[PDB]
Amino acid sequence: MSAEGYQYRALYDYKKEREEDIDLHLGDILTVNKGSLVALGFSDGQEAKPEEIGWLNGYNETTGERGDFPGTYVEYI
Amino acid sequence: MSAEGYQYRALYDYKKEREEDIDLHLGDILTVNKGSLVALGFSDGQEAKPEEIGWLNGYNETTGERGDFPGTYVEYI
Amino acid sequence: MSAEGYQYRALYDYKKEREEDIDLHLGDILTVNKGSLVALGFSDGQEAKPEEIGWLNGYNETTGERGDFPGTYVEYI
Amino acid sequence: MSAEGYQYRALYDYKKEREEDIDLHLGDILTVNKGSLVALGFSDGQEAKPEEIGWLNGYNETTGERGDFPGTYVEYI
Amino acid sequence: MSAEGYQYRALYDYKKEREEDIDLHLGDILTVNKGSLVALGFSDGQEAKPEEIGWLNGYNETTGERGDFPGTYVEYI
Amino acid sequence: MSAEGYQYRALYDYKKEREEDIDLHLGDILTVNKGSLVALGFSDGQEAKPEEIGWLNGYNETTGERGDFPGTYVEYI
Amino acid sequence: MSAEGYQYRALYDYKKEREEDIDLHLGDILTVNKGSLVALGFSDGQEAKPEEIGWLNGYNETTGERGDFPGTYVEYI
Repeated sequence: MSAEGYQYRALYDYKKEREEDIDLHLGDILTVNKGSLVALGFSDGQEAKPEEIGWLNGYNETTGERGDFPGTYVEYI
Repeated sequence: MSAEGYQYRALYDYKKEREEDIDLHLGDILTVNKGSLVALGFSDGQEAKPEEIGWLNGYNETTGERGDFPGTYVEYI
Repeated sequence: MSAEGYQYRALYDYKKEREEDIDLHLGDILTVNKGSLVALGFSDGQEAKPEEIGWLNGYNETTGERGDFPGTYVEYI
Repeated sequence: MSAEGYQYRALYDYKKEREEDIDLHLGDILTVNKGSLVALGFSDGQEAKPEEIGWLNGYNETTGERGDFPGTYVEYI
Repeated sequence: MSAEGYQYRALYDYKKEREEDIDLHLGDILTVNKGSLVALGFSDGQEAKPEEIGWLNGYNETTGERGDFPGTYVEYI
Repeated sequence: MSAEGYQYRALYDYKKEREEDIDLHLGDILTVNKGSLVALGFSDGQEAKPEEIGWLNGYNETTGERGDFPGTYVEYI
Repeated sequence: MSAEGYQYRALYDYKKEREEDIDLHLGDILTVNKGSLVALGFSDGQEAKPEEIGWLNGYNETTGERGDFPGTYVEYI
């Protein structure tokens, strides 16, 4: 198993578990705004994205790309 | 197994589990705005995307690309 | 198994599981706006996309591309 | 198995599971606007797309492309 | 006299001159290409625009806009 | 006289001159390419714009905009 | 006379001169390429713009903007 490169997160997972009778309770979320609000530039104001998912066993991206996003791929063979 | 490159998330998952009788309760989400709001530039105001999914076992993208997005692919063979 | 490149998420999934009698309760989502709102530029106001899906076992894109999006593919063989 | 390239999500899924007697309850979504609203530019106001799907086992795109979208394919053989 | 703003070239010219018996000789321009040439992407090859003007006393634009050019004007009064 | 702002070139010219019997000789320009040339991406090859002007007393733009050029003006009054 | 701001070149010119019988000789320019050339990315190859002007007394821009150029103006009054 090999990895190289600049900024990478390479988890090599090997887990074997028996997990029984778990009760887990999170709680709720409240965001309140009262009053006059002015937001300027790369500001936000009150950015508030509610994402409620149950049973993540795969892959999830919630990707907010806000701005100016260039990308150049260059390969010589 | 090999990986290289600039900013990558290469998880190599191997998990074998038995998971029984789990009760899990999240809770709710409330966002409130009272008052006069002015948003300018790459600001947001109150951006609030509700995504409720149950049983993610595959792949999910919620991708908000807001702005100016160039992309150039260049390959020499 | 090989991977290279600039910003990639290469998950190599291998999972073998037995999962029984799970009760899971999420909760609800409320977004409220009271008052005069002015949104300018790449702002949003209150962007609020409700996506309720059950049993994601495959692929999902909710892709909001808002703005100016060029793309150039160039390949020499 | 090989992958290269600029910004890619290459999941190589291999999952073998037995999944029984799951009860899962999401909850509902409410978005409220009271008051005078002015939206300008690449703003939104209250963009609110309700997508309720059950049993995603394949592929799904909800793609909102709002703006100016050029694309050039160039290939030399 | 007032100026503000992001990237501006505000010349405030005040010149009072007496200019006599000037002899000025520029010379010529030659561009030669020999050989096989392949140009790809936002490349050029040999872009070679000959502009010969005499006695510029006003305004001149030779503007080569090659590509993808969006522009949005937004004004609230 | 006032100036502010981000990246500006504000020349405030006041010049009063007597300029007599000047002989000035520039010389010529030759660009030669021999051989096989391949240009890829935002490359150029041999970009070679010949601009010969005599007696610039006003304004001149030779503007090569090659690529992807968005612009957003946003003003609240 | 006032100036402020981030990166500015504010020349406040006041010049009063008598300039007589000047002989000035520049010389010529030759660029030669022999051989196989490959240029990739934001490379150039041999970019070679010949600009021969005589008697610049005003303003001149030779502006090569090659790439991805966003600009956002935002002003609240």
